[PDB]
Amino acid sequence: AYNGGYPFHYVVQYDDPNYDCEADFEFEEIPRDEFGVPAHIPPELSTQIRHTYYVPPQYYPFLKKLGEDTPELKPYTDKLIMGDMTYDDYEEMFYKFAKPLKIYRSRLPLPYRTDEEISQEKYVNWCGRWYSYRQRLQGDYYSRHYF
Amino acid sequence: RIGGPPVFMQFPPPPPKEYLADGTPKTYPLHQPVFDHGYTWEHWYMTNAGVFHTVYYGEFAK
Amino acid sequence: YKTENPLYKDDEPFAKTCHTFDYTREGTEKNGLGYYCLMGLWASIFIWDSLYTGATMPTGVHRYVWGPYFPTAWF
Amino acid sequence: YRHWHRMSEDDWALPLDSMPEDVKTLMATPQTERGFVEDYWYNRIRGEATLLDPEALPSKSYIALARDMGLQIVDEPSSHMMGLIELYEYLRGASFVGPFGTIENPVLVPAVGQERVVACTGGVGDEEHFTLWFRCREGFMYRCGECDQIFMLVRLYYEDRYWTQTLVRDTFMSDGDMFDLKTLERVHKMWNKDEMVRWEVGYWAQDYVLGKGVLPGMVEEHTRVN
Amino acid sequence: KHFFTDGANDYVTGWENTPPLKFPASVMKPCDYSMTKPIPKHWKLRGSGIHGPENTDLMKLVLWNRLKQKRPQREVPNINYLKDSIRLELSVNWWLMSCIFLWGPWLHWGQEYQKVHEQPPWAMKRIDGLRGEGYFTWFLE
Amino acid sequence: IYEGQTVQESELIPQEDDWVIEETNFCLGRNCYVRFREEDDLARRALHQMDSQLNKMHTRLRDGTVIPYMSFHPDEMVDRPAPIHTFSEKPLLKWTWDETYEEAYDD
Amino acid sequence: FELNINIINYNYLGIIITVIISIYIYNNSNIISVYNSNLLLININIWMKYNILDMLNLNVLDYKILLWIVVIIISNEILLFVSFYWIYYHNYINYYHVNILILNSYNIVYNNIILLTLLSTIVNIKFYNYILSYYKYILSYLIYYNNYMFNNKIILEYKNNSNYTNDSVYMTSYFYIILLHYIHIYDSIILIVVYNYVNYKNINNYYININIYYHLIEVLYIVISILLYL
Amino acid sequence: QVPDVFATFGWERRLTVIHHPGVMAISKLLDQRTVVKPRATFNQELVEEIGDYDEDLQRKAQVALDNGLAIEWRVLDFIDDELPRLLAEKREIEKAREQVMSKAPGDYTQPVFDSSVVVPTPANLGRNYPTLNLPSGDPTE
Amino acid sequence: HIPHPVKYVGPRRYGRYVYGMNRPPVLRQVKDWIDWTGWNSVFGGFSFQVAFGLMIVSGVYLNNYRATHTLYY
Ligand SMILES: CCCCCCCCCCCCCCCCCC(=O)OC[C@H](COP(=O)([O-])OCC(O)COP(=O)([O-])OC[C@@H](COC(=O)CCCCCCCCCCCCCCCCC)OC(=O)CCCCCCCCCCCCCCCCC)OC(=O)CCCCCCCCCCCCCCCCC
Ligand SMILES: CCCCCCCCCCCCCCCCCC(=O)OC[C@H](COP(=O)([O-])OCC(O)COP(=O)([O-])OC[C@@H](COC(=O)CCCCCCCCCCCCCCCCC)OC(=O)CCCCCCCCCCCCCCCCC)OC(=O)CCCCCCCCCCCCCCCCC
Ligand SMILES: CCCCCCCCCCCCCCCCCC(=O)OC[C@H](COP(=O)([O-])OCC(O)COP(=O)([O-])OC[C@@H](COC(=O)CCCCCCCCCCCCCCCCC)OC(=O)CCCCCCCCCCCCCCCCC)OC(=O)CCCCCCCCCCCCCCCCC
Ligand SMILES: CCCCCCCC/C=C/CCCCCCCC(=O)OC[C@H](COP(=O)(O)OCCN)OC(=O)CCCCCCC/C=C/CCCCCCCC
Ligand SMILES: CCCCCCCC/C=C/CCCCCCCC(=O)OC[C@H](COP(=O)(O)OCCN)OC(=O)CCCCCCC/C=C/CCCCCCCC
Ligand SMILES: CCCCCCCC/C=C/CCCCCCCC(=O)OC[C@H](COP(=O)(O)OCCN)OC(=O)CCCCCCC/C=C/CCCCCCCC
Ligand SMILES: CCCCCCCCCCCCCCCC(=O)OC[C@H](COP(=O)(O)O)OC(=O)CCCCCCCCCCCCCCC
Ligand SMILES: [Zn+2]
Repeated sequence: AYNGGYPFHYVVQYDDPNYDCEADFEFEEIPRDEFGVPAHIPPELSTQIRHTYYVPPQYYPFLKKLGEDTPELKPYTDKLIMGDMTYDDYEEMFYKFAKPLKIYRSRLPLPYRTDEEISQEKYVNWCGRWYSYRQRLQGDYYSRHYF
Repeated sequence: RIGGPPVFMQFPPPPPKEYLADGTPKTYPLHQPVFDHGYTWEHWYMTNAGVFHTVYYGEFAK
Repeated sequence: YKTENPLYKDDEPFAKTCHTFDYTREGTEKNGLGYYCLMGLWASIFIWDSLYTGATMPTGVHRYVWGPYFPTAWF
Repeated sequence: YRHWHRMSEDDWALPLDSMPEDVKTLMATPQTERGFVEDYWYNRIRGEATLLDPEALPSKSYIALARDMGLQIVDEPSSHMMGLIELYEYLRGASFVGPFGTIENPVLVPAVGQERVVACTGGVGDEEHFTLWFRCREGFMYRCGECDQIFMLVRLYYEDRYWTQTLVRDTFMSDGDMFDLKTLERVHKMWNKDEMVRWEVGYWAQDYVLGKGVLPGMVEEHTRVN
Repeated sequence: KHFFTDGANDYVTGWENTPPLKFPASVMKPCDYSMTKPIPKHWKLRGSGIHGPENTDLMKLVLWNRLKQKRPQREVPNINYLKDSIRLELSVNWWLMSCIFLWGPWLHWGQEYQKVHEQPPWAMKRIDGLRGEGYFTWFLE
Repeated sequence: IYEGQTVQESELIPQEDDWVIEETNFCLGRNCYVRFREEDDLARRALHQMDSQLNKMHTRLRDGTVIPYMSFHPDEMVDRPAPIHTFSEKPLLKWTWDETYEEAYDD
Repeated sequence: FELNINIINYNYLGIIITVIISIYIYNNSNIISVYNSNLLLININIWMKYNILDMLNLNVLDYKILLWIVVIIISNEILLFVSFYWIYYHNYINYYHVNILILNSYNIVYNNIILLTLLSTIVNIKFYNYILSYYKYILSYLIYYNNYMFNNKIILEYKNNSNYTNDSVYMTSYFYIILLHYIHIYDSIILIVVYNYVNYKNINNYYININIYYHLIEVLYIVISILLYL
Repeated sequence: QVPDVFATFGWERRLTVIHHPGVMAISKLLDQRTVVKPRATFNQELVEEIGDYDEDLQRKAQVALDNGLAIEWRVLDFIDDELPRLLAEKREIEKAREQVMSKAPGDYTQPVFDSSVVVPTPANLGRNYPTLNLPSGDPTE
Repeated sequence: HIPHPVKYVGPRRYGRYVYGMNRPPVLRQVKDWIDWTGWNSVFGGFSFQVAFGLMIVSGVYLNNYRATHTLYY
């Protein structure tokens, strides 16, 4: 939904190991995408094709362990083991387990105030309310007088 | 951004103070003259110092 | 499995939030019948002014089947 | 954040040419002594060595696994510092709106220096008043003269330094057992054999450990024209 | 669209105020806590309470707006979007076609008629003895 | 229009019968032209000027809180005379709303 | 952290450019003016170099600031043409009955409209390629051919016209309005000669500026064509 | 117990969030593009559309569909030769999935399968496929 | 902006080009192309010239022919 669907960064693959898109001026090589789709297969067709991530089977015991320790993570790990995890499924897993940072007010050092001053907090609030009461009434009084 | 212009930097300490050979501190030009005349009046004016404060600003004849 | 060609999918809706964008009741998406009526009138006035040059200088003789205070006379 | 520009290519990964050529010393350097580039490759070499050894992952604890990948375990102190960093960064290009400040819960005004200019706009609705600007200096509980809103300055300071992501990592992360170069070699042979190099960082890293330009094709890899 | 707008056509940074509709609400949701139920009195404020990354939805919005910038494939838009992107280009091209195949023929015809009859075919012939082509746009006379 | 903060009757009830509005002086003091010392060089006169800023002054109330120098506009918030670089850290304009989110609280 | 803006402390092009301007007034030979104009072109290029180097700051608002500046400049160009149209139409009551030959409505208008429309189509294709991260070498040379024909046609028209600036206010306004459009066409040559492919693509203010400017010139000619030729 | 970790993104401008250590491990694992590979699964309708753009791929894609293979595109270009291995690979992967899924919780022993036919794995790292982007026909025929 | 579906209802693919076999009639192809790329650009682009052309060429009857037959003197 940004930049007309063109990602800012994406992977491109080449079949010839010694290929350089800047040095060579040949006209036979066809670049591939991150999933390996050749460039002459349009995206409206390739995006419909279902691509899933395949990890070596030696990773299955590890993926099983992750699911058991975190049951909410199990359905995503199962998809990965069974070769049913697409890129979208991976993204859902990634953002589901992202948490925000916590700020603790109890750790903030406070400006210095003596014990006697801390006991006068109610008094100062009381004075502030009376100032506002006097302020609001005077506005009506002055408005009538000067106008 | 790492390496960008810092949002805050502490001032380095000022350069060493200079003393004359006899030990008197060295003075520097100062455009705050003490005018010579017989007037000694002092006028004070209550001045706005924000919205909730004032300052008693004084003007001295000298 | 079954898939939909992205080219022929429908436009995504605006998100429903505290700040929701809505153009449905504005009626500014396309020119309406009133605009095309204005175009029709402009064509008619253009043709009419050229065809009938004396229309702007009408005759003053007034003849009414039911007089001048009858509705058909007014128009 | 909204005020940041596009991600660069380096924001994702660094080119292998930036790998330090003295890998043997890199893997022995303490974290506090590693620079940004050195720290990046220490974590990537050590992190990918553990991840590319499937048979050992299930028996590795999350604490050890996080250490190998270079991820910092969160605790209340580190979480507090990181949280205030992000809040400071967010406020660089975002509005400052929150609950009304009181003595129990003063408005927090993050700052790096000893002072930051703040404005009070009062409460909500009718209680909102004209902007009243004041200089919020450390060590004073500021009280708006009009609405009596309480402000306080929070300084991102620690031991002659201001809080940063790297500073938090160095202060709280503890270096574990020294990385063993045998693991690098063992994983290297696992994924790199007979001209197939599926573990390329290790291939370069192993080549640097053996000197430079020892493994097949590395001399041609390091020869450049300009 | 050609012109850059921070709100809608933000192609310089790609920032989007809301996440994609693909994600389930549990995974990611628009940053809206206007409907939060009243806080119990016994709860105590731990965080700042300031609008910012401490809120989960805003943190995920910032994270996604940075990590969406790398994707394996294109996110193909529908033909309606593609039409709108080059609306001016296509219309200018059709305007060129109209000039060549509509305006050109009748403009050529008028000049040929003017040659023979001294005035364009869409003009009243004069009887006042003045010579020359005369006006072209008759309705502006 | 703004007419001050709203006040409820209960908020005006004192906890003692002898309470009266505090008589704290909000006149910051007596001032004049900043008077430098001839012995101070350019660097130390700069320190002198930075220590004479009225906008860094405040009045401490009886509960330890301070009411600072305040102004309608931020023009009065920079050091006087204005330094070359003024707002190194972006001044924060604090807005207030009734919205809240659960993550900020703990039970 | 870092400051929101990387301040620019000093600059010396302003003095040079201002002095270059003064040299125009204090010349004793028109040859100095020709060489002075080259200096102005050089120093303006240096100023454009500073704008490109500012990309290193990675400031998101830089693109927006320059874009809105161009919008203001475009408005000033439009209002300048409005004044010429104002001048032309003020004396409208004195036109069409004086013994001068006004321009034909068949030849010049049609080919110029066709020619300038092709110019728009070329620039549109450039924009489309810029959207697709793609380049076509031939496009620039089509613009040069287009500009060559426009120069060749306008030069002949002025030389073969049988009426002069001093003949009537009508002729003065015709020549002046056409020259003002030409100058804006020449300014387009100044801009388009450097068109290249840059790999940072849609964060380059030059592409959007060129598309807007070329469109403005062409639409202005439509107004001119209706006023003078048709 | 799963500790929470800090996850940072970006090089010069760094954004930090709290994340799941296991998820991050998976995330970095999927970044090993040479080890973890995306594979394509086809359906009959999509295979037919491929022919509109590459006739040879359509025939090779049809073979993959007929055998229900999840196949990498590079391998697909050699499906004529790799088919016997790909069928063997499919069986071994299915065996491993069944064993690990069926194992009781807390049992993290490695599955028993023939890794020599599964690519990429330490037992078999794959073949050095030559590029097929060369012409064979003579234009004048 | 009001979200709305894609109005194109013609064929989405003709198949691989094989020496121009099994393809629709040319006129049908032109209609499909304009449907695919949008009739709104066609109408907008042609509107200005059609309006100007009709107004000018209508004078052949409105201004020339009618005037000769309609002059009361
Ligand atoms: C009869 C037959 C003959 C006819 C002849 C006609 C002659 C016409 C001559 C025109 C000359 C060319 C001018 C335009 C050149 C560029 C063309 C171009 O690129 O177009 C395609 C392109 C389409 O954009 P897009 O984003 O792809 O849009 C996609 C969709 O179209 C959908 O887009 P969207 O709707 O989603 O919106 C996005 C887009 C939509 O915008 C556009 O696309 C703009 C299209 C404009 C085309 C021109 C049409 C004519 C406009 C007439 C305006 C008259 C103004 C009032 C005059 C009063 C006189 C008394 O927004 C922008 O691009 C924003 C641009 C910035 C606008 C800045 C405006 C500043 C002035 C504001 C008014 C000031 C007065 C206030 C008074 C009240 C005070 C209380 O347009 C642009 O991108 C151009 C923007 C940059 C140039 C803007 C120039 C502004 C000049 C302001 C002058 C103000 C003067 C005020 C004082 C006057 C009295 C003293
Ligand atoms: C018994 C007796 C019977 C008697 C029977 C008599 C029969 C009589 C029949 C009369 C028929 C009358 C019909 C009236 C009703 C009409 C209904 C209708 O359809 O109206 C709407 C219809 C079309 O309006 P629409 O529906 O809104 O259009 C739909 C669009 O698709 C909307 O979609 P869109 O907005 O997406 O459209 C595309 C748009 C999308 O926009 C964008 O992409 C965004 C950007 C837009 C801003 C662009 C900024 C600038 C762009 C820069 C590029 C410039 C390139 C060119 C450069 C040139 C350089 C030289 O972009 C553009 O369109 C603009 C860009 C394309 C190139 C622009 C070229 C320059 C235009 C300005 C100059 C025009 C004057 C030129 C003059 C010649 C040359 C000097 O309006 C008309 O056709 C006008 C009505 C004309 C009425 C004439 C009446 C008088 C003539 C009568 C003739 C017959 C009389 C015969 C004698 C009879 C005696 C009895
Ligand atoms: C048996 C042979 C029969 C031949 C019949 C005649 C055919 C002549 C066709 C000429 C078309 C020229 C169009 C000019 C516009 C620009 C074209 C363009 O974009 O080129 C890109 C093209 C490649 O650009 P790129 O950036 O590498 O690739 C961009 C794309 O990605 C990839 O670009 P692309 O590949 O898509 O390009 C598509 C196409 C796009 O353009 C078109 O398709 C437009 C087609 C318009 C047809 C015009 C025909 C004119 C004929 C009039 C004859 C009148 C006779 C009157 C008799 C009167 C009797 C009283 O562009 C071209 O193919 C341009 C022509 C390439 C030839 C280059 C080699 C030098 C000239 C060789 C001429 C040989 C003539 C032999 C005649 C033999 C007769 C038996 O540019 C070049 O090749 C470099 C510049 C040279 C191109 C223009 C050459 C002009 C030659 C004119 C020959 C006719 C003269 C007639 C004089 C009559 C006097 C009375
Ligand atoms: C079974 C029923 C079949 C019916 C078939 C009907 C066929 C009708 C064919 C009509 C052909 C009309 C051709 C008109 C061409 C005029 C060309 C012309 O004037 O060229 C000159 C002019 C430039 O000359 P200048 O000297 O510069 O003067 C103008 C500017 N100063 O150039 C142009 O006009 C170029 C544009 C060419 C327009 C071509 C129009 C072709 C129209 C074809 C219509 C076909 C209809 C078929 C209907 C089939 C129904 C079953
Ligand atoms: C007499 C009438 C007027 C003619 C006389 C000379 C007037 C000179 C006034 C020139 C004003 C220039 C204002 C420019 C404002 C816009 C600048 C701008 O956007 O430039 C950047 C933009 C894109 O750069 P990026 O690095 O991608 O991004 C930038 C950072 N985001 O770059 C460009 O626009 C490239 C410009 C290249 C061409 C430069 C040509 C300079 C021409 C100067 C003409 C001087 C002629 C003097 C003649 C004197 C005698 C008559
Ligand atoms: C449908 C598309 C076209 C729309 C056209 C809109 C036109 C808007 C005009 C705005 C300005 C109106 C000014 C008031 C009208 C006055 C006309 C008038 O009196 O004309 C004669 C008078 C001269 O008479 P005297 O001084 O008494 O004696 C002269 C003896 N030699 O002329 C003037 O003063 C008028 C000059 C101003 C009009 C021309 C220039 C201004 C118009 C610029 C238009 C620019 C393009 C269109 C912009 C709007 C686009 C949406
Ligand atoms: C600064 C100068 C600018 C240039 C000068 C402009 C001056 C005029 C500007 C007008 C506004 C232009 C935009 C109009 C948009 C539009 O069409 O707007 C279309 C709208 C209808 O809107 P929708 O159809 O979109 O809902 O039409 C109207 O509201 C009015 C026009 C409809 C027809 C009116 C009929 C008039 C009848 C007159 C008497 C006829 C007698 C006949 C006897 C037989
Ligand atoms: Zn306040």
